[PDB]
Amino acid sequence: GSNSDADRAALQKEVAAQQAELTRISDTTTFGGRKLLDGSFGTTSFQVG
Amino acid sequence: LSNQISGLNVATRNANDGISLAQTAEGALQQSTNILQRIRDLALQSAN
Repeated sequence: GSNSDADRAALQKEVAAQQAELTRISDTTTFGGRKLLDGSFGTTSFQVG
Repeated sequence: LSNQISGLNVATRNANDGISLAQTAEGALQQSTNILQRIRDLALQSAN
């Protein structure tokens, strides 16, 4: 309601926890020590022929 | 579609809070109308 919840500070803490959870989902994808979607992915190309 | 559904649901919730706030405001306004009509009675009685 743009004026009712004076705990927009708690809202900010919770959304900051949410974005930190996002950055953690970015990490912990260590499928071979070559982290897929976060960090620096070499943009490889799998040979099929 | 899921984004729109969730947005409309949280909008329903926020609108419910808004209707409740408006109901409190209208109750306070009705109270003030009663007080004002009472002042009017005391004023017309004060003609003496």
